[PDB]
Amino acid sequence: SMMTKTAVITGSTSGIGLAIARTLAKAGANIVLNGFGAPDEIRTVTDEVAGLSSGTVLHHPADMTKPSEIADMMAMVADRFGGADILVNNAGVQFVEKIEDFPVEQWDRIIAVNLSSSFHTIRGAIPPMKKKGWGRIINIASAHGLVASPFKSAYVAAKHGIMGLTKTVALEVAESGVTVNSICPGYVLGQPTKKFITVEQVASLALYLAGDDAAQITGTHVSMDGGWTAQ
Amino acid sequence: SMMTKTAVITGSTSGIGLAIARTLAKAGANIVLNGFGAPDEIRTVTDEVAGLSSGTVLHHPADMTKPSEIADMMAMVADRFGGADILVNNAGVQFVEKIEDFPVEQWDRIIAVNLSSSFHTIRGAIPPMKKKGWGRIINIASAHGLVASPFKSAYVAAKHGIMGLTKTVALEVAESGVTVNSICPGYVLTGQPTKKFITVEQVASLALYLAGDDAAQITGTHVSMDGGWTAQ
Amino acid sequence: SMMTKTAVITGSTSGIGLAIARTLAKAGANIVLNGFGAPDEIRTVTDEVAGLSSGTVLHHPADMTKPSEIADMMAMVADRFGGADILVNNAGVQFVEKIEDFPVEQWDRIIAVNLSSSFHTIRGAIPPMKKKGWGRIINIASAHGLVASPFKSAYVAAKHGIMGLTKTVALEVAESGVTVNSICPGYVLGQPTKKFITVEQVASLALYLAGDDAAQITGTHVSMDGGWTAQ
Amino acid sequence: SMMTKTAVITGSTSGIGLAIARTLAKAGANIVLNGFGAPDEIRTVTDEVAGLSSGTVLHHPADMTKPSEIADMMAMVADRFGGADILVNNAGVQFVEKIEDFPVEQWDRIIAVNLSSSFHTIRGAIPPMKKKGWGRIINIASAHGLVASPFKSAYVAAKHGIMGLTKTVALEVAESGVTVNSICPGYVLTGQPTKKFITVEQVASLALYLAGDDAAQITGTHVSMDGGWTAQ
Repeated sequence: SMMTKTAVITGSTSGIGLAIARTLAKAGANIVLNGFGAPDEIRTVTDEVAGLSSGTVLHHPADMTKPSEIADMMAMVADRFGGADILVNNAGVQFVEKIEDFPVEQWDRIIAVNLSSSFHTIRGAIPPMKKKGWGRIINIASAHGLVASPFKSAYVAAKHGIMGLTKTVALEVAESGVTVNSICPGYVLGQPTKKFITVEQVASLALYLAGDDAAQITGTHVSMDGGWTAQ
Repeated sequence: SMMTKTAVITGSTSGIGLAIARTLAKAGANIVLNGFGAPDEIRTVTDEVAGLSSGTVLHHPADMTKPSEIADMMAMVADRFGGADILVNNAGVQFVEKIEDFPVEQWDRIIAVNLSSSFHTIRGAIPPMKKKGWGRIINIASAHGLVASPFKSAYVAAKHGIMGLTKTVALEVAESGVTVNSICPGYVLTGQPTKKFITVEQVASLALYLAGDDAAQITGTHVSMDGGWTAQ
Repeated sequence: SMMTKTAVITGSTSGIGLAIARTLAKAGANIVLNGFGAPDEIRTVTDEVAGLSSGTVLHHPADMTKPSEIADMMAMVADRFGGADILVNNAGVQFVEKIEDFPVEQWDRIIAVNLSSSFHTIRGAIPPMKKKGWGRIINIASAHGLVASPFKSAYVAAKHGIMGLTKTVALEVAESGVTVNSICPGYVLGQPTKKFITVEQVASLALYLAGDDAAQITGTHVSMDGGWTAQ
Repeated sequence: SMMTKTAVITGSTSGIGLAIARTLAKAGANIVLNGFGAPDEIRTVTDEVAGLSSGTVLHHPADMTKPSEIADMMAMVADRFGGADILVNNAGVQFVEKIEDFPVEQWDRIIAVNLSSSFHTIRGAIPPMKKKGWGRIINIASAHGLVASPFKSAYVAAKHGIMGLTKTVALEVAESGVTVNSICPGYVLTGQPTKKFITVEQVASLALYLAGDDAAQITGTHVSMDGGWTAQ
């Protein structure tokens, strides 16, 4: 179980981030949701996760492109819960175009959400995790964090950077009970397995890396791509 | 829960393999132990594990250097249980010495146990798993499958070899409901920023996960458990 | 030789970038220099490289943090020389501090020079290279583009992203006679070799990847770290 | 210019190894050829290469499966030239078949030629290079040392094995003036976004570079020449 523990999951209003929220909720953790969503959808999902967690579930709308707003969520968490115990970064935007025609606006935007946000999100979560002497940081990347595909430059570039970000931080905090890891999924609903990875599966992996058994797994990436990177 | 499911585990009379044999046993799986040890020890361990599982637990003495013996153990499994559902390769030997003084004798032995044995082991397991449309192959390698170190040449070449084997076999069987992965532990209590020994229970918990149904989309990959070793 | 060919080398006023400029000059290519430097130093070095190249050597002061200024150099090159034939990215800044105390100003700055600049620099160089049906893009990264070290997060993150950037672009332009590659040096004046890599050595590698023999080497990284990453 | 320098090259009676033997020959190096081929062919090739080098060119028939024969060729080199300055492993065999139908016979053969032979080859070369304080070991592997493919299990495990061996030996000899690297070619004209065959001259140019003095700080690493293969 995950009682008293508090989890902050960016991009958790839909798909993977949401699937992760539901599992960590079933296990009794407090969940801070986040991300784009019509008011109707934000309340629906928020009340849905709430009805799973014995703890406190609540949503925060920090735009991952605004480092100031991200500090808000990171600060309100320190206040409300006394620091996040689990930090999973799932916020991610995309855009496909060949580099020589890739909007600079789109580049800066993709790097903000797919890379820099994890920075702002981690730099804020670390201190309380150090003090408490325990922590779990789990970045949701992608196969494109290990290998590339054409016309996805900004994307690919950010997942590779997230790799390096993970490796560094993990070293920095190795001796503090905190682990920093990455999950690289394939096509979630090139893949030898010929099947979509389901958000429920991806979530189970997150759940594992959060357990105390995965204390000695740090600074690494776990590929779940059905044999994608195996070639 | 692994009730009904059968697990073969090489080098499980001690250390990591044993921890994993125990974990799978508590889950209901039949276990086939394998490995070195005096007769007295072999039966002590075999009971130990049996005492946990409501299924059948027994030991096979196949020598990982003698592929025909591996072949027999694999044959016995197919007959007794209709083939292993889970297969974990943990058998491994070591020999430290700079390469120019490294005994050919020793290179040949390490390669046989650390690399070739998984070939012989997998070849006999793939058909049954294919027929049943489900399977789990978990090769216990090391962080040395990713990075190297001086004086462990045969050991390092073997682990890296297992890497390529894992990838390959995964691709071959990706559409048959079988997964094929590798666990890459660091210094285990039988270069680590974590400054803590990896426990055998820890490694076994990772094995238990990959055997589960959730881990069906994890295949042809490695998972380092080295407390940060490879991150640098 | 490299006659009529034009090379653009960011961060080429000192050290590695400069060493590369000197070799491509000895081989008769036009060289566009770039980077920080007192007027005295800019003229000294510019006249030094000039006196090596049978072609035209000239310096451009685009601040790698200003995507608009980078376009300038990329545009003036298309005008003056009809597109850069070789593009090596060597511009790089650094800052050491543990993540939870890492100035956001410093993060954004490091990503600008170490990562985003290569984007702006490449998106501008590609079209003329495609048209001409030949090209060589060589990103100077570092061992930290493959492995990590503590308190160098922004840095590490950028070199890993440069990895992914390289892999993508290389795929995009595979069939156009252009190759995109990365060089990852160790400590240039952890290393089993116990010796500093010299800028002259790093340069020789750049020179090779520029030859026609290295046409089939694309989307890859060449580690020159004296055994650093071998462990 | 490699005048005075001696190069041993396994599997150089054709293909990549031959291209590399030629390149080093034009540079002034003594060459020791090795590999399969009818008698008529062996001497034709040996002349061909000799005709380029002002140094001594000759061929040794060591069978890469018989380590004692490798040992003799290595011994003959130490006596004739006082040890190889450059050593490139290019000998390699293939066998395509899904693993459950993969002949043990064949697994053993591929592993011997593609992996173990470099062990035996390197062990006899390291001492002389150490004494002279300079050396170049260039293992010609493949893109399969990085990624896998179905039905090439022994081949893939062997290349990955060479990877780990290269890393290890590099670390062992890093301070002795010797470098140990790997070239990882793609489809060579004897999955590629470049849609062009890698030529043997191309691969040989990369070998020539790594042998040079400039490439002294490149060690324990791989260089893929696959036109993009591994980038995806």
